[PDB]
Amino acid sequence: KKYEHVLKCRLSNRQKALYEDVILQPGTQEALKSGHFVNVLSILVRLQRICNHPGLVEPRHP
Amino acid sequence: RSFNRDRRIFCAILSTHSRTTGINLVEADTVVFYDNDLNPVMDAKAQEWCDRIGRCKDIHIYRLVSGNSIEEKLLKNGTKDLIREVAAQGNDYSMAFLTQRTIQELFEVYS
Repeated sequence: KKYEHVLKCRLSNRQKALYEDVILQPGTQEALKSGHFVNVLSILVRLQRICNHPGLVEPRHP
Repeated sequence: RSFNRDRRIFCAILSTHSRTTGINLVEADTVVFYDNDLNPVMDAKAQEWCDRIGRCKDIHIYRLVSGNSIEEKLLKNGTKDLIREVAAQGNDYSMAFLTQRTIQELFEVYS
């Protein structure tokens, strides 16, 4: 038997900061306005990697 | 096999880009999908192997999503269909398969 669950997780403030930084960078806005498959793919490989854990995009150094 | 034989190891952590989904027996009774996989071949093989485990005995599958992020939009099969569309002859074209409306409306915040 199979039971399906989808759980919504609220992103942290550091995640929110990196997310807004990546989105509001002009290199993302120009791609959104004009369009390019590789650019949108790169934008997601950034943003979803942030969304998993911000330590993969900027780790906390000692 | 180690994880199957010993009931103490609480969780096996597993990569969707692993290859040996040909192993039919995994003893643990729940799965958490921590993330979505943009590549649909890996996604299909991961789902299919988890459903194989579910056929072997009852399981709970868990899908985590960030509420406000793009990951909610990737949950829709249309984004995978987008990548599938771009997969055909994605070298000689202008890489403009993603129409402006599709890009903007997929991400834009609405009431």
